[PDB]
Amino acid sequence: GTSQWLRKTVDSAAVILFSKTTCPYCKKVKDVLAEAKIKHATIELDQLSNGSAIQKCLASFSKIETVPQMFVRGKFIGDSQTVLKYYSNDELAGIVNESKYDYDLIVIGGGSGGLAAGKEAAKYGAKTAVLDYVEPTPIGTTWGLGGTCVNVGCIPKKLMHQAGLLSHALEDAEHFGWSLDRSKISHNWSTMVEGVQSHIGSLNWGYKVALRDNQVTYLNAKGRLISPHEVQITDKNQKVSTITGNKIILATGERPKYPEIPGAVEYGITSDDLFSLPYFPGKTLVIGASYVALECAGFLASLGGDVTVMVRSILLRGFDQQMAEKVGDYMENHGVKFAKLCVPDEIKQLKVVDTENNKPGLLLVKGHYTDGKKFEEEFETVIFAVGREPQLSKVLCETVGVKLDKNGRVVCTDDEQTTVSNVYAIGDINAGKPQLTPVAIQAGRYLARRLFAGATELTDYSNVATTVFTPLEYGACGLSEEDAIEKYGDKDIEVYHSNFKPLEWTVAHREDNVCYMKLVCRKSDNMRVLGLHVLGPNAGEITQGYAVAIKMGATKADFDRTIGIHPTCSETFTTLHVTKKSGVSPIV
Amino acid sequence: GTSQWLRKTVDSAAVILFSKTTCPYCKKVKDVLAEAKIKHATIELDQLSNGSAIQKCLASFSKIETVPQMFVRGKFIGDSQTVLKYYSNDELAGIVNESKYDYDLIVIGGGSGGLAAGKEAAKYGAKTAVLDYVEPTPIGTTWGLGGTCVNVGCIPKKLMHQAGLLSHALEDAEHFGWSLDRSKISHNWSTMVEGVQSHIGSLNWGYKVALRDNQVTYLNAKGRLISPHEVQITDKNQKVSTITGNKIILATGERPKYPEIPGAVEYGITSDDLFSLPYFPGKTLVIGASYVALECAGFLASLGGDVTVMVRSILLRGFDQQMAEKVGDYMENHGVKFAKLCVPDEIKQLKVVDTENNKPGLLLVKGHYTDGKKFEEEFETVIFAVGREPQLSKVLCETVGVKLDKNGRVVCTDDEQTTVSNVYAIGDINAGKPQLTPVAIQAGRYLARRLFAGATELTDYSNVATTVFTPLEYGACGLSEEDAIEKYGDKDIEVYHSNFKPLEWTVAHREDNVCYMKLVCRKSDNMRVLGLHVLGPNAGEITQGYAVAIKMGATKADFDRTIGIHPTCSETFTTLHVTKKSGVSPIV
Ligand SMILES: Cc1cc2nc3c(=O)[nH]c(=O)nc-3n(C[C@H](O)[C@H](O)[C@H](O)COP(=O)(O)OP(=O)(O)OC[C@H]3O[C@@H](n4cnc5c(N)ncnc54)[C@H](O)[C@@H]3O)c2cc1C
Ligand SMILES: Cc1cc2nc3c(=O)[nH]c(=O)nc-3n(C[C@H](O)[C@H](O)[C@H](O)COP(=O)(O)OP(=O)(O)OC[C@H]3O[C@@H](n4cnc5c(N)ncnc54)[C@H](O)[C@@H]3O)c2cc1C
Ligand SMILES: COc1ccc(C)cc1NC(=O)Nn1cnnc1
Ligand SMILES: COc1ccc(C)cc1NC(=O)Nn1cnnc1
Ligand SMILES: COc1ccc(C)cc1NC(=O)Nn1cnnc1
Ligand SMILES: COc1ccc(C)cc1NC(=O)Nn1cnnc1
Repeated sequence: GTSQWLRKTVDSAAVILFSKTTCPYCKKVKDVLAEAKIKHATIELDQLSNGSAIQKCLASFSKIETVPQMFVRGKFIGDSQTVLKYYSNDELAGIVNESKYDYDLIVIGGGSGGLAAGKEAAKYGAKTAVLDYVEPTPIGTTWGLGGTCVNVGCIPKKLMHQAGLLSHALEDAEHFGWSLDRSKISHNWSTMVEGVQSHIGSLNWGYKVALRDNQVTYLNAKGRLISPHEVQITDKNQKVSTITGNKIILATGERPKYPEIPGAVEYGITSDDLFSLPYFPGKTLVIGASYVALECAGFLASLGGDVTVMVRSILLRGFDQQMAEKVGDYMENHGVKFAKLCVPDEIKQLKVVDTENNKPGLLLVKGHYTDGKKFEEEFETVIFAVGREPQLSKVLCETVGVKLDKNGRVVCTDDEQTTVSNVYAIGDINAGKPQLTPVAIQAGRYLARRLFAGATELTDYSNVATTVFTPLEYGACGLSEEDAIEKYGDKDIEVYHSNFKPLEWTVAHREDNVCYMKLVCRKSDNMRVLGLHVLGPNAGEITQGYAVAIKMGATKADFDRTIGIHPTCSETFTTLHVTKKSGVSPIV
Repeated sequence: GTSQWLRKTVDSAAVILFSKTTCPYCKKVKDVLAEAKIKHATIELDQLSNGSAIQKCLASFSKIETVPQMFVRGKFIGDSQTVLKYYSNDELAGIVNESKYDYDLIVIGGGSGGLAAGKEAAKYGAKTAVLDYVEPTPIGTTWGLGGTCVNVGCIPKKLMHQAGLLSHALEDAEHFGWSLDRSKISHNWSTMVEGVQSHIGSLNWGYKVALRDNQVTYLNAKGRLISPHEVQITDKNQKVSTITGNKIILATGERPKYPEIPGAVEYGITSDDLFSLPYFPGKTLVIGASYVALECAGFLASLGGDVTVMVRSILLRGFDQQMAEKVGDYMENHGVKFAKLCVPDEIKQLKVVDTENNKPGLLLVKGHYTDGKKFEEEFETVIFAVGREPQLSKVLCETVGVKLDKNGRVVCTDDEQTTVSNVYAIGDINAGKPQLTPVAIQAGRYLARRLFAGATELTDYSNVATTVFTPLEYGACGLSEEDAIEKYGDKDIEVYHSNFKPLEWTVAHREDNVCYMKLVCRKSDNMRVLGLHVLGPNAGEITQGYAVAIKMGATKADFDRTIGIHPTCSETFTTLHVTKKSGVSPIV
C-alpha cells in the first residue's frame, strides 16, 4: 500500500527531498539546494495522513528512519550532514546531474498538452526537452510554437467569431440611440488577419520565453521514437541525431483530412490555411458539418461573405440533434445556404490564385445528391472540414511496441500509460478521450506531477463541458437527450425546457423564441441532471459554472432551490417547469 | 405530524381534492370540476410516501376514508356521488363560492413579489385581488403595473447599461477590421429613452393581460390594512371603501430617500425620475455610493456625460471592499470623477428646467470634506442615491398588531408569517432578507403554494448570488473576504486569486491586468468555498452557474477536478492556484 507508492515515487522522481516543516535540519538542506539552484520535489511528512508509515518505509532504501532524506533518480544521497559534505567539497552538482539518460523527460509535440506537461515537470527538477515541428500544409502554410489551438484553432477562430459578433453590435447600437448607419460600414479581411496574427505571434514568443525561464530545452525538430528510450530527431538542415530519455510523452496531435477526389489537395484549403489567408476568401463553399465547418461558415457570413455548406448527412454528429438543428436553422435565417444530403465528386480550376494583386482563384465544384441528382456551381474558395486524424506512423516505430486502436490513436491506461512502461500519451492522440485543449492541459500537468512529485490524482474525463461558437452559440454538459433515452429508457427520462429572449434583444428588435434551454433528468435517481443544453449569447460563460454542479451530482431540486441573478440569460435555468411529456409550449 | 399538516392544509385551501391517480371515480370528479371551470388544488395520495396515514386522517374531518374527497374553505363537501348530485342539481357553483370573506387572498402591492404570489394562488382556485398604486415622485413622475424592477429598476438600468457597453463595441470594431470611425459617432438620449419606455409599456400591458387570464381582480388603488381581515382602499376618484380577505400578503416595496438639506427635494431627482427623463441630464452629480449610484454614474459617463460621484465614506458598503475599490478604479480610469470623503450641504437653483426647449436647468451645489475644506461646483442635474426605505405607516395601522423592526421592516418567521397569524410579508419589506427581484418572486410563489396547495417547501435565503452592473461588472456569491476572516479567523481562511484578460480584449488593445477573480475558502472544512468574486465582462452570466455548486457545498477540490471550457473568462476559476498567503503575484 504505502510501500508500493513510496517505491514508485523514489524510482521516478529526478530529485526529491523527504522533509518536515518543523525540522530546522530540513530548512538547512532546502537552503543549500536553493543556493546551488537545484530544483527538486518535496514531501512534507507532517502534513500527510500516514506520514509515520512513510517515514518507516524510507528505511528500506536508506537504512535510516529520520528526516531529511534526499534521493536522486532512485538513489539515496544522504541525510543532513552528508548533503553539506557534498556541497562543501564541490561534489553536489555532479551527483544531482548524473543520469543514465540525456533527459529525465522528452516530450514529442509542442502544443497544448506537451507544453503544459514539460513546464510542470521542470518545476520538480526533471531535466526536460520539448520537441516541436510544424509540417507545412499542401500550399506551404506553416506557423510557430504552441500547437493547433494557439495557431490554427480555438484562439484565431474565436477572434474571428468576435469580429462577426461585432456586426450585430453595430446594428444594435442604432436602436440603443447611437448615430451610426450600419448600411454604410464594411469589413477589411486583411486588417483583421493582421491583428489576429500579431496576437498569435505574441503567444509563440511567450512560449519560448516560458520554456527558457523553466530551463527546458526546446528543439524545433521532428522527433521519432525508435526504441523505448531513444528518440531520433531531424533538424531544419535534415541533420539526424539521437537523444535518450527516461520517460517519454507523446503529444503530437492531429491534422485535417482531405476527401479522396480529384482537385481536393490541389485547389481546396483547410482550417490550417484559413486563419492566415492573405486574401478574403470571397464566395466560399464549406464541405462538412463538424463544429469546425459550422463555426467557419458562420463568421465568414457575418463578415459579408457568400457562404454555402455541403452536408453529407447530419449537422454536428455526436451532439444532441435537436440543438444541432436549431443551430443550423439560425444560421440559415441569417444568410448561410445549406446543400443537404450532398457530397463532392471533383474540384476543377478555372483561375489560379492571384498572388500579386491579393485575390482568390476560381473553382468549379461538381457533386451529387443522395437520391441521384447533380450539384454543379462555381466558388472562389473551397474549405474542407471533414475531420482530423493523427499520423503516428511518422512519430512511432512499430517495433517499439506501442499499441494503437483501429482509428490510429494510442491505447492507454487511466494514468495515460501505453503498452510500453515508460511511454505515455496525452491530448488528441489518446484514444477515446474528449479532444479539447483544457483536457490536454489537465492531463499533461497531472501526469507530470505523478511522475516527478509523487502525486496520485488522476484526470477525470467524464461530463466535460463544451461550447460550439456558431453565430448563436451552443453550450452543453453531459448527455444528449437521445443518449439518455437510449441508456435508461424513455419512461425514466424527464426533460424540462424553455425558450427565452435576452434583455439585450428587446430594444434591438431581435427574435422572440429562438434562444432555448433544457435539462435532461433521470426520474428514478432523484431527478439527477444527466445533461444541460443552452442555445444563446455567451453560451460558454453560461455553461461553465454548471459543470461544477454536474460534477457534484446536481439534481433538479438543486437547480430549483438556487436563486437566480436578474437580469441574465443564465437565470432561466433556476425556474424551469414545463416538461416535454406535458405537451405545454416552451415559448414565452 | 401528518395530522397537523392535514389540518393546516384543509383549513386554508380554497378548493382541494384528495385523489389517487389510478381511480376513475376521482377522474370523474376532476372532469366535472374542469367542465364547470372550477380551479382547485389536487393531492395524489398514491404519490406520497405516507399517503396511507393521510387517508386515515381525512376521516377526522369527513367520517370516511376513501377517495375522492373534496373540500371548500375548510369544509368537507362530498365524495363522488355527492359532488355529481350537486352538479346536476345546479348547486355546485354556489357551494364553491361560499365564503366568509370577499377574497381568499388580498395582495397589497403589485410588484415582483406581489404579482408572483397572486398569479400562483389563483391557479389553485383562490379568489384573489391584487392592489397596486404608484405614489408620484416630487416632480410628478409615475408609471404602470409591475413594481420597481420593471419600471424604475433592474430592467431600464440594464438596458441603459447595454447602451453604454455598445460604446466600447463601436471602438473595438475598428481593431477587428470594420470601417467605422468611433470619434464621429454620437448618442441621442431621447431616442434611447423612447425604446426603453416602449419595452416597459409592453411589460405593463403583459401583466394586466396575465391577471385577466388568471381571473385575478386588479384594483389600481391604494390599500391600507385596518384590521387582520379588512383592507381599506382609495381609488383614483378618492372613493373610499373596504374589502375583506382570509389571507393577506403585504408586498409594498420601498422608495428612494432624500437627504435633509435645502433644495434637495425641490431641485434634485432620483432613479425613480431618471429612467423616463425627457432631456439628457447633462453635467451630472451623483450623491451616494450604493450599487444604484455607481451603475447610474457608469452608464451616464459611457453615453458621453460629464459625471461626478460624491462619496461620504466607502463604495458598496456591505460588499467585499477589495472588489469595491477595483470597481471604482476602473470607473475613474474611464472618466468618472470622484469627490471622496464629501457630503452635500445645500442645492441652489440657478436656472429652472426648460420644459419647452427640452433642456435641464442649472444648480449650485455646496458641500464639505471630512477635514473641513469646502466643496462648491455647478451641475445641470443632481441625482440622489442615498438609500431606500419602506413607509409602512401609510400601509398598516398600528392597532392591527404587525411587529416592525428598527428600520421599519416587517419581522417574519421563516415561512413569511407576521405576528398576526393570517398576515404575511414578502420582498423588500421582509426584515433581514436580501432585497432582490428573484428572491421576492421565489418567496411569493412558494408562499402561495403553501397557503393553497398544501406545499411544505420554504424559501432558502442563504448564499444568494448578486451582480453589480457597473461598466466593468462585479459578480459575487457568498461571503466577502473580510467577513470570512471575522467569522473563522485569518489562519483558517485561504484565498486563491488571479488576474485575467478576455480574449476579446487582445486585438482591441484593452487592459492586461484589470479583470480579477478570487475564491475565499475554509481550511478546516476541506477547503470549502465560502465566497466567489469576479470582476469582468458578463459577470452575471459567469457567476450564476457556480451558485448551484456553492448551494451544494462545493470545495476547492470540486473546482480543480472540473475541466474548463476554452476560450472563456469563466474557465479561469477551474485552474486557480496562487494563494494570497504565498505573496506570489496574481498577474498573468
Ligand atoms: C479549427 C479548430 C478549432 C478548435 N477550437 C477549439 C475550442 O474552441 N476549444 C477547445 O477546447 N478545443 C478546440 N480545438 C481542439 C484543440 O485545438 C485540440 O484539442 C488541442 O490543440 C489538442 O492538443 P494536443 O497537445 O493534443 O495537440 P496539438 O495542440 O495539435 O499539438 C501537437 C503539436 O505537435 C507537433 N508535432 C506533430 N508531430 C510531431 C513530431 N513528429 N515531432 C515534433 N512535433 C510534432 C504538431 O505540429 C503540433 O505543434 C479546435 C481545433 C481546431 C482544429
Ligand atoms: C435602481 C434599481 C435597480 C435595481 N436593480 C436590480 C437588479 O439588477 N437585480 C435585482 O435583483 N434587483 C434589483 N433592484 C431591486 C428590485 O427592484 C427590488 O428588490 C424588487 O423590485 C422588490 O420587489 P417588491 O415586490 O418587494 O416591491 P416592488 O417591486 O417595489 O413593488 C411594490 C409595489 O407596491 C406598490 N405600493 C406601495 N404602497 C402601496 C399601497 N399602499 N397600496 C398599493 N400598492 C402599493 C408600489 O408602488 C410598487 O408598485 C433594483 C432596484 C433599484 C431601485
Ligand atoms: C441537416 O439539418 C439541417 C441542415 C441545415 C439547416 C438550416 C437546418 C437543419 N436542421 C433541420 O432540419 N431543421 N428543421 C426543420 N424542421 N425540423 C428541423
Ligand atoms: C389620479 O391618480 C391616482 C390613481 C390611483 C389612486 C389610487 C389615487 C390617485 N390619486 C392621485 O392623484 N395621486 N397623486 C398624489 N400626488 N399627485 C397625484
Ligand atoms: C472610496 O474608494 C474609492 C473611491 C473612488 C475611486 C475611484 C476609487 C476608490 N478606491 C480606492 O481607494 N482604490 N485604491 C487605490 N489604492 N488602493 C485602493
Ligand atoms: C470604455 O471606457 C470609456 C470610453 C469612452 C467614454 C466616453 C467613456 C468610457 N468609460 C466607461 O467604460 N464607462 N464608464 C462609466 N464610468 N466609468 C467608466
